[PDB]
Formats: sequence, C-alpha cells, structure tokens
Amino acid sequence: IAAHKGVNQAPVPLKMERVGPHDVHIEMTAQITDIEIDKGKIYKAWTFNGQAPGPLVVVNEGDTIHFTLKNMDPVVPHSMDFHAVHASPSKDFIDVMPNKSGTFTYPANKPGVFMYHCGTKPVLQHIANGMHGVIIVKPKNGYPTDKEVDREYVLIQNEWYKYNDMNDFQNGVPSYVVFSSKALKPGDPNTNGDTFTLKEKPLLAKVGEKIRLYINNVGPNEVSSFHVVGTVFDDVYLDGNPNNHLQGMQTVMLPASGGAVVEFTVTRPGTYPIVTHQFNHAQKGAVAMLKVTET
Amino acid sequence: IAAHKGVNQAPVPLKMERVGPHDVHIEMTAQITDIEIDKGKIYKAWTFNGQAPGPLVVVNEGDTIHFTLKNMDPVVPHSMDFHAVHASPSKDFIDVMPNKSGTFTYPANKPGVFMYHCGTKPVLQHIANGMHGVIIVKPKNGYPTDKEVDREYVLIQNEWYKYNDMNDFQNGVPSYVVFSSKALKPGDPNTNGDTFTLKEKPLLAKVGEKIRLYINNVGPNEVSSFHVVGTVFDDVYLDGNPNNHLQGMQTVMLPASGGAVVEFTVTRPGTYPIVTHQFNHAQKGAVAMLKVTET
Amino acid sequence: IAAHKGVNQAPVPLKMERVGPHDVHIEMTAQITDIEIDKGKIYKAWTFNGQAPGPLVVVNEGDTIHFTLKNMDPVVPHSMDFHAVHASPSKDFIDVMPNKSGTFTYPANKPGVFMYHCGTKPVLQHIANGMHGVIIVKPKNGYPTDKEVDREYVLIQNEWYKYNDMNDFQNGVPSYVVFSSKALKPGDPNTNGDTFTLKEKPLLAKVGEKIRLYINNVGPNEVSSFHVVGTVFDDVYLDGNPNNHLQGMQTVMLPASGGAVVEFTVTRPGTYPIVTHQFNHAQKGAVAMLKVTET
Ligand SMILES: [Cu+2]
Ligand SMILES: [Cu+2]
Ligand SMILES: [Cu+2]
Ligand SMILES: [Cu+2]
Ligand SMILES: [Cu+2]
Ligand SMILES: [Cu+2]
Ligand SMILES: [Cu+2]
Ligand SMILES: [Cu+2]
Ligand SMILES: [Cu+2]
Ligand SMILES: [Cu+2]
Ligand SMILES: [Cu+2]
Ligand SMILES: [Cu+2]
Ligand SMILES: [Cu+2]
Ligand SMILES: [Cu+2]
Ligand SMILES: [Cu+2]
Ligand SMILES: [Cu+2]
Ligand SMILES: [Cu+2]
Ligand SMILES: [Cu+2]
Ligand SMILES: [Cu+2]
Ligand SMILES: [Cu+2]
Ligand SMILES: [Cu+2]
Repeated sequence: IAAHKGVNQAPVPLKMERVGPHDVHIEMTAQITDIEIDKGKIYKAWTFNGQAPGPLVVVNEGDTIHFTLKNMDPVVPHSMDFHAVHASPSKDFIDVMPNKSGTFTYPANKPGVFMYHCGTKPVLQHIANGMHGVIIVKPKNGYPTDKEVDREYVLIQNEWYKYNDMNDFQNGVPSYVVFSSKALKPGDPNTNGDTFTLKEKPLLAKVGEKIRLYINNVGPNEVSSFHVVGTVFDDVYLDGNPNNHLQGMQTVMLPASGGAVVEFTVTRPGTYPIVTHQFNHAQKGAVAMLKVTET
Repeated sequence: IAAHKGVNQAPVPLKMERVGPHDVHIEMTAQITDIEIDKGKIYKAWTFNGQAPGPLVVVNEGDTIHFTLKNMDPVVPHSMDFHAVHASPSKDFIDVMPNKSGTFTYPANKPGVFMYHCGTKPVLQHIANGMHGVIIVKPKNGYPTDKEVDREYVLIQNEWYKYNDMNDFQNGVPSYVVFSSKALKPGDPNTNGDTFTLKEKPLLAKVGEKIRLYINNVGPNEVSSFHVVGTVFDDVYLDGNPNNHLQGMQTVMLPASGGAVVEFTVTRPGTYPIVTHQFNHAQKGAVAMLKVTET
Repeated sequence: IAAHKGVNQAPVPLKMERVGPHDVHIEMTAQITDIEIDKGKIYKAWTFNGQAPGPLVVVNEGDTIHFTLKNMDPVVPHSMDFHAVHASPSKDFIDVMPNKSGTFTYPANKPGVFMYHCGTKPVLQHIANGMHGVIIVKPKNGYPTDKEVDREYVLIQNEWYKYNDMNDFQNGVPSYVVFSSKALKPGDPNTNGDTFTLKEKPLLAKVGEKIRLYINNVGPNEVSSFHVVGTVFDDVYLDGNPNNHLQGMQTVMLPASGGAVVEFTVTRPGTYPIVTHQFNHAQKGAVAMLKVTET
C-alpha cells in the first residue's frame, strides 16, 4: 500500500481505567508498525497499539467495556471484535475511518480467555496482517484450583504469511508460527509474535511450582496442539471457563480462536520447551521456553 | 464421466414416514444435479435427492430406520452410511447399482447430530462430490436447556474442490468452504452448500432470543472452528449428546464429521456473522448471517 | 546420509522388567531400519527398536521408569521424550551419541495413552523419520466401564513424507497417513505404520462385543478425526484419563500427540472400517479394518 510505504508508527501504551464497580474504559489504536517476526525479517504489521498480537486486556466477569479505537492508519479502516462480549456486530464492531475515533460499549458476562481482533472486511486480511490479541475475563468465583497455583503467564499462538498477500493468506502454508507472552503483573515479559524471543529470554519459574498459562491460538488459520515438554497438564479449563474441566491432558487441542487455562507442575530444574505439537509449525517458530531454577 | 455429460436430475423430495412407535421408513435417491456453489460456478454434484449436503433426516432416539436408496446415477454405484446407526458396514452400507434400489435396516440408539454420507469406494470421491448430509436423533429426555431455547436452525459445513479431481481431493486446498441450512419446521430455509445464499438471505431471529443450532462439519477433509460473532455459546453439547456438556465456549472445535448442539443469546438488533474461525476457509465462503430484529 | 546408505538394522525386541512395586526398567534402541510403508515403497526409517511407530510400553500409574537408550545409529544422535512422565527436558531427554547408551529416570504419575518420541533437534525431522510411539499408563483404579469391555487393541496414527526431506516435512502434505496396531496380549498383532497390513489382516472380534481401543495420533503434523464405521463410541476418555469422560461420540478429535480410550459395541457380523474421517488422509492410507465374526 503506497500510503504505508516508510510508515513505522511507534508503539502506544494501552490505556485502561476502571470507571465503576462494573465498568471499564479501554482505549486502543490501530497503527502500522514494523515487527521483527524472525531474525532478519521485518513485517510491517497492521496492529493494535504497535504490538502483534496486541496488548493484553484483563477485565472481571460482569464488566461493561467502553471501548475506544483511534485509527492511526492513514488509509485503511479498522474495527474491533472482542469474543468476550455480547454485542451487535453490525452496530458495535463497525469500521473507524483513518484519523478518526470510535467508541463502542458492551458487556463481558462470561469468564475465559478470549480472542479479539479487527473485524474489517476482509477479516482474513486484517487478522493475518497482525490485528489479533487476547482479552481475559476473570471469573467472579475463581477457578477451583486457584489456591494451588504459584505463578502465571499468558501465551498467544499466531501465524505469519507472505506480506499482505491474500492469495497466500487463503491458500498457502504459514511462513512462521509463533508464540508471544503478554504481561499480567509488573516484571512479566511482554513480547510480539516472533520465532526467537521466548527461546532467548525464556519464561522463568522455580522448581516445584504449579504454573498456570492463559493461552489462545488466534490463528488466523491453523489449529494448535498445545503441549509443555516434560510435564502433563494437571488441570485444563476449556476457553478458560471453570466448568469445562479436564484433568491429566498431555496436549490441548485449540481451534482457531480457541483458548484455555492450563496448569502443570515443573518438578526438576531445567529448560522446558512449550510447543504446538504440530511439528511443522514448531519447526517454523512455535517453540517457547520455560526455564526452571532452584530459585 | 461421459455418462454424466448433460445430466442434471431434478431434485426429488425426501420421503419419510413413521411405521410404528419405534420404526421409520426413509427413501432417498442418489442422483446427479447441477448446483451453483459460488456465483457463476456450477458443480455437477453427486447427491442424495439433488441437494448437497443432502436432505435433513430427523428421527427419535430408539427408532429403527428402514432405509431405501434408489440409485438414479446412470453408471456409478452409490451407498449410504448413517453415523447415527449400529450396523454391519459390509452388509448394510453396501453398493446399490445404477437404476436399482436397495433397502437396509438398522437402529439409531444414540442421540445427536450425526453425519451421513455415501460409503462407496473411494469414499473421499463420493463425499467430495457432494454425497454428505446430517441425521439428527432427538434425545428421549431432551437437553437440560430445552426450556430456555426460543428458536432453532441446522447448519452444515462442507468443502468443494476442483471438479471430480481425485488429486485435488487428496492433496489440494479447498476451493470453497461453505455453510448450508436445512429445514426443521415449515418456513425454515433449506439451502445447498454455497458461498452466498446465507449471506443474502440470512437466518432470522428476534432480539433477546436464545438460539439453538444443530451443526455438523461434514468435511470431507477440514476441521472447523465454529463461532458466532457477537455472542458466546451459553451451552454446547458435543455430538449433540446431552452428557457432553460444555459452557461459555467462544468457539467449538469440530473434527471432520463432528457435530454439536450449541446455544447462544442474541442481545441486540443487528446482523451476526457465523463463521469457521479458520479464516482462510471463511474467506473462501464459510460465513453465514443471522439477522436479529426487534420483531 | 552417506553413513545410512545400505544400512538396515534388524529389529531388536523391547526389553522391559519390573524391579520393584513401583519401578520398571525399559531398554530400547535407536536404529535405522527399512520399512515397507506402502506396497512397493520402502522408507529407511529412524526408529526405536526397528519398528515405526516404536514398540508399545505399558506401565502402571505411579511407576518410575529407569529408561536406557542404546543408540545404534552410526552417525545421528537420538533421545527419548515420554509424554507420560514428569522430567527435566534439558537433563533427562538429552542426546545419546552414536554407539553409546544413556540412562534416564522419571515418574509416570498420570494415567493415559501418551505419545513418546525422539527429542533431538530438529524434532520434526526425528519424528517424521519414524521415531514415535505410545506409552500406556494404566490407572490405579481402572476406568468405570472396565467391566463392560470384552476385547481391547491399540491403534496409532502417523504420517509419512518424502524421505528425510525437511522442506516436505515443514511445508508439504503427507504422502501417506497410516494406522498400526501394537500388541497388548499374546497373539495380538504388532505392526508398523503402513497403508495395507490392517486391511489385509484385520483386527478380530466377536459379534456383540464391546471393544476398547487405546489410540494416539502421533502426527507429526496432522490432527485426526477418529471414527469407527457402523458404530458410535459408547464412552471416550480423553488422553485416557478416566475423568475426561464423554459419551455417544461419533468421532473423536485428536490433536497431534493426542490420545484417547474409546469403547464401542459391534452388533452384527461384518467388516468395520476404522478411519480418520479427514478423508484425504484416509485415501492416503488411514483405514484399518475390524472383522467381526460369530465366533
Ligand atoms: Cu456490584
Ligand atoms: Cu464510559
Ligand atoms: Cu483492521
Ligand atoms: Cu472472531
Ligand atoms: Cu497450513
Ligand atoms: Cu506450589
Ligand atoms: Cu505434568
Ligand atoms: Cu415404546
Ligand atoms: Cu419397514
Ligand atoms: Cu456415492
Ligand atoms: Cu463416515
Ligand atoms: Cu486444507
Ligand atoms: Cu428467551
Ligand atoms: Cu453468547
Ligand atoms: Cu505401593
Ligand atoms: Cu533401575
Ligand atoms: Cu532421533
Ligand atoms: Cu512431544
Ligand atoms: Cu496436511
Ligand atoms: Cu460384552
Ligand atoms: Cu456404537
């Protein structure tokens, strides 16, 4: 796109504030930002806030979100679809023109680990170019295993294709498949979907800890066979809903847009790979590392 | 196939009648019928009754089906495999020659949303050419959420490939992926697997209604990441068995031949897309629309 | 690989012995062995013990495994990752050099049907060349349906690609997709992943029996839509964990590395195909047969 030539918009922080016991304001941008998705490979991503996947959003069950999108793209319209919410897509997930803002309000009444993404036609194009992310809705009564958990992180799986190439998007295999981590607490890493960062700077944990991961596979196109090497998932909550409880799963099947909360114990010091077990995808980037130390 | 050149057999209604408290007769044809699968694109489908997917069958749990297939194909043998039933495949799912009929009897003792399809070798060929459909077996004691449901529809996902091309069938990506709807009550639409009809003539509902969809992904080859935009599934019953209860799912993973019953609430007026969230497939046709009005 | 030219190492039996109430010794090899994966097609597989998938391992819940790998490959390092176990991957799933042995110890504290495989980088290469298998961990308290089961078998799904071709492994469709069976009791068949053996020598059963299959889809890359023609799964335990109970499933979605225990009734004499319902894969080999007789 001629109007994207030379465009690299610096990342903008997510803006979020609570405005009542059950109401939260969220402000995001749609912007065009160079991301190093593999060593030496820059993708001029269509993004929320200059991150792909986008910034993490965390709300409580029963929060109404008053969402603003500021569209910094000089020429492409953008929008927002939160899977967490009940909304009219044709009224509430509508386009915001270049250099304009739009505000939309809707309730998140279901707990879980939900995909968000741009909903501008063609949606495949907007997702594949990078406009995806996760919103976590925390359950009013927790998870039955909350007391057992020592440490938590968020991981997101996505693919990258040939740049802005709709033929490849629809008919081609992914060039890269990648994990990223998004921060829940201060000092947690916050990364983009790339083939290397979580190998070179592993997630950290202590020997003996029960780890919770909030996970979502945003696609756009592939399913994920989520697995942590050297452990077994003690508990799995499909879509992060507490009712959808499985136990003792080696591998969690995630549809495209599918999420889960998974919990597992790391019993011994070492580095534990985290993979999609569809190994072609793993080979093309989708391996993260968890480094487990005696401290 | 030379003997299919110029052949376009007009659709024949499904014939069905109950013959006892636990016995039903079903009569279908195998026939060769031109279907417009995308605008301007005619596929000379191998079909049951001139529809692809085929006509909807609905029986009660515990019904024995006395099934007749009348094969109108001038040259290809056809057969029928109902996933709902317990049967000897080598006795009961056998070929019916051109211009002949065959009758087969077997029990449907399990509730759910089951695939049917031709079982003639090579089965990939017969399915990919259009010989698939759904049979619903209604549970003797219902679903625990029956009282909450205001409106119901059936949706079926399938793919289309290059015409009768076994290399493409086995090794190629789908050309189109599509939804169709099959009527449960008078006035419901009844459509074929195409890229457009359910966009141009959306399914209808009223603001505030809880909608049930009976869904199956007949493939032949892809899995489906079933999602309704702007809602969350309140309840999901895997394969339509009441025991396989999930709650609060954003997206339902369906294997090839996989079914579900899903329920969700439409809270606001508008048009709600229904997709497989594998967006390459969505782009290639697999988006239906639900239009929600104040009436 | 020049050092594999002309190499065909005869299969070596699995060595296994119990050494205490909760401890078992297992000795396997990594070796290079010609396998006929389709009629006329020899693949010089990288294997455990000259079988691909490898030999079946069965332990009890709570057994500690003292595992030895003897690496007979003249030039490639190999390793072992059991999904059943809690282990440090960077200490316990490490490489064994050509002509050396290594011993590793770790607990199997979770019941189920678990993948094992070589964990040597690039793991896609080692898995795709044949270094995969299943370990069954029997639950201390059984399955609630144990008393109903008349007969049991193990089935494993895997793919084969162009020989040792990492481009094909990562970017290509499978050449073949196959089932194999591995023996649980004397007289059970024990086969390799091929397109024909389980068609030509079907698994056997008696009319009216409830059959249990322990199943795993080892990939490397595809998911599986597991289905038995002419029946419905009465009970399904995801990953073989007794808690992950589904009922009345026509088809079981398995991620890559995913397992299950499935139970179904064969009501009538005949031959019952067993398929992945992703029919492109079925066409390329993934159909096994169960022959059901009045004896
Ligand atoms: Cu309150
Ligand atoms: Cu506000
Ligand atoms: Cu956009
Ligand atoms: Cu979406
Ligand atoms: Cu792909
Ligand atoms: Cu702890
Ligand atoms: Cu574990
Ligand atoms: Cu009766
Ligand atoms: Cu009759
Ligand atoms: Cu047919
Ligand atoms: Cu079938
Ligand atoms: Cu495909
Ligand atoms: Cu209502
Ligand atoms: Cu909803
Ligand atoms: Cu003991
Ligand atoms: Cu020992
Ligand atoms: Cu190896
Ligand atoms: Cu593994
Ligand atoms: Cu493939
Ligand atoms: Cu019995
Ligand atoms: Cu059955």
